Amino acid sequence: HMTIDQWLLKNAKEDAIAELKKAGITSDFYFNAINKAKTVEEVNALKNEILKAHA
Amino acid sequence: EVAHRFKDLGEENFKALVLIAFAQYLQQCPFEDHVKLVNEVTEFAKTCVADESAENCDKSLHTLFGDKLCTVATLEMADCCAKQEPERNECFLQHKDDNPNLPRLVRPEVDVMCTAFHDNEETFLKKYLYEIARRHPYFYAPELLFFAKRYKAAFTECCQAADKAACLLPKLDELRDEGKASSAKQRLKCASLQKFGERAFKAWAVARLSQRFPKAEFAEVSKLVTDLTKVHTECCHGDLLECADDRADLAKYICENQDSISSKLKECCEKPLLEKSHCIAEVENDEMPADLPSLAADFVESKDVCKNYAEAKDVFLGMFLYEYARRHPDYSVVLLLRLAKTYETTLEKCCAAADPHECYAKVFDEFKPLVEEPQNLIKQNCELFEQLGEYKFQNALLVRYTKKVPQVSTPTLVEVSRNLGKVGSKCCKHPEAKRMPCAEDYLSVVLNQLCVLHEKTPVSDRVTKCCTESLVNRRPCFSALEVDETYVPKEFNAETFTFHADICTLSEKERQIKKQTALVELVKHKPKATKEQLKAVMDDFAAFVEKCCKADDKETCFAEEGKKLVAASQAALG
Ligand SMILES: COc1ccc2cc([C@H](C)C(=O)O)ccc2c1
Ligand SMILES: CCCCCCCCCC(=O)O
Ligand SMILES: CCCCCCCCCC(=O)O
Ligand SMILES: CCCCCCCCCC(=O)O
Ligand SMILES: CCCCCCCCCC(=O)O
Ligand SMILES: CCCCCCCCCC(=O)O
Ligand SMILES: CCCCCCCCCC(=O)O
Repeated sequence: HMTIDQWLLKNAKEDAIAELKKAGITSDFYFNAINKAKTVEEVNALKNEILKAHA
Repeated sequence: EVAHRFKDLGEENFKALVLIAFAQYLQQCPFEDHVKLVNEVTEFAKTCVADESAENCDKSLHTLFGDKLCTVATLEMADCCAKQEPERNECFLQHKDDNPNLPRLVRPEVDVMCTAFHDNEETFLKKYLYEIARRHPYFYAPELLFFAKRYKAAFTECCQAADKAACLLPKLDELRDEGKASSAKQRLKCASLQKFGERAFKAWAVARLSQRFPKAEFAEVSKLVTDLTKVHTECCHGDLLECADDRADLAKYICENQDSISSKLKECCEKPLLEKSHCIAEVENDEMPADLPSLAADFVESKDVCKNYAEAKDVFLGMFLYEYARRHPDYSVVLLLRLAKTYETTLEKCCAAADPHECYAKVFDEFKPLVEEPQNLIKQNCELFEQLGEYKFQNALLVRYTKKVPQVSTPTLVEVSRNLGKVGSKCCKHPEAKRMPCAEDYLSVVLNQLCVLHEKTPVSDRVTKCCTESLVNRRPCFSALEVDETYVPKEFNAETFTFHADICTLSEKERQIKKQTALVELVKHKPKATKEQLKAVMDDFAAFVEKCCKADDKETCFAEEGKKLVAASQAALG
């Protein structure tokens, strides 16, 4: 049974990966990287970073 | 809120801090105005602390500061204080002086310094704190405080020794140098951040944090990069509070996540808030995980290389920098940067070619030359340094750079060469693992110091051509300079090769400087001399300052044997 912390982190990752998919990122390479994040903040900083670079 | 800071800081620290603060905004007020001003801010605390319900106690430190910071006769920074706090403080800050117009502060004699320090510590230390504070208005206040605590230690120590001088001077010198360079490095980042925006800055931090936290995942490092870019961006505005709050938060965040980030952060994370971001910024690199694969899979051999890079270029590049950097704490950041630049160019040059893979298959080969360049450069110089001492090494450099750019002013050649040499002793101690990164650190500032000195006094085509290059190519450019074969000898001037007993009494450091000054002048008057020839002279010259200075009759020794030495050197050269 997940901690609230573990639940939030898992969510943020799915969230962020969908949100990247909807912007046009297709590569496991980025989703993997999102997946190795340990913190929700890490999840969103890197999502943000991937979006800025997609332009 | 101000009670928060006082119990947290502990009178001494709070007071030291506030003094510094005023000194950096009010650069021109005398020490005694600030002392009581600190007092009229303290001793409101420790009571405003006891009574939390008191008046103005809850207002922002900016408010409490800026309202204090509007009490006193003298004044176009006047337009300020009309505004009603933030929506105001962009005011004071916008007028601060790059470098202010006040007495180039000369150091007292040892005897004196130690005297004033034993007769009273508080005043002599705070005095000097205010003083340094005002000439360095962008100098993060806590870092300055840490130096002040290092100053007390050095004074406490050397003022009770046989050698008061041989002890303290070297420490003041080493402190001064760290300070100045700490400051120069702040400016450097800030300026660079303006000239090249966030992107170059981020690339830098990515490289740096990856070396330092090799176990952290990309997302951890990237996160730290974002937060750090923020911190420097705010700290580059110039406001302690905005800067400090961001630093303290970033530090808190690293510590909460230390187990993931680095096994080297136990001590730092259990330090008081004041010191924690400081202790972090200088933690040793962690050990990299044990079985890192080659970077070939993901960055060369993979089929998806171009799909991936196109989808988010800067991040792909960041991940490459990340993977390279954490595997190479031996490299300098600028080297890693050169490597990523190359990689980048290559992906650009062929993810649009008929066979992408065909081009980039060989890309790591392109890194050997680049790694090899500084590597070799360190070997020969540290080798050369190892043959000769710090002193003679400095002289080798004096000769090398005077031959390269004689147009430069002797004082500058002496300072840079002396510093370049100092750099050698600080860095060659370390093994071939730690050397390049240590060189970069010390070298960039020494180099910029030269550049700044050169900016406000152009003299050489090739030097400014080097100073306005990318930070990545700055040192390579400097290293590409050739001996100036075109340069015509300076004319003799006797006064410059004549010495007096006075040198026997100078600081050893000050003595060396005098000899080194003459050496540069020598090269400038005989640019063709062989350094086989220079040896002979340098050797006659040392024997000259040995014969005199140990001789009963010194004025005459230096004088008519100065003749002996000159004619002996005028002959044998030209
Ligand atoms: C952080 O400690 C410092 C920083 C800068 C300094 C500058 C100087 C003087 C003005 C100098 O020689 O230029 C002295 C001591 C200093 C200590
Ligand atoms: C915070 C105490 C500072 C002590 C000042 C040291 C004097 C050295 C002056 C100089 O480096 O040219
Ligand atoms: C406003 C109180 C003085 C600034 C706060 C003390 C410095 C710690 C912040 C940091 O980690 O860099
Ligand atoms: C000192 C080299 C660059 C900083 C690396 C360490 C990160 C410290 C973050 C901070 O507290 O500001
Ligand atoms: C100086 C050329 C190196 C390019 C590296 C790109 C830096 C951005 C990394 C990131 O956004 O996380
Ligand atoms: C006087 C010693 C010169 C050695 C060169 C130092 C290399 C710095 C790292 C770099 O720019 O890539
Ligand atoms: C006028 C002084 C020139 C600065 C020396 C440049 C340092 C780079 C090391 C080297 O290649 O020698």
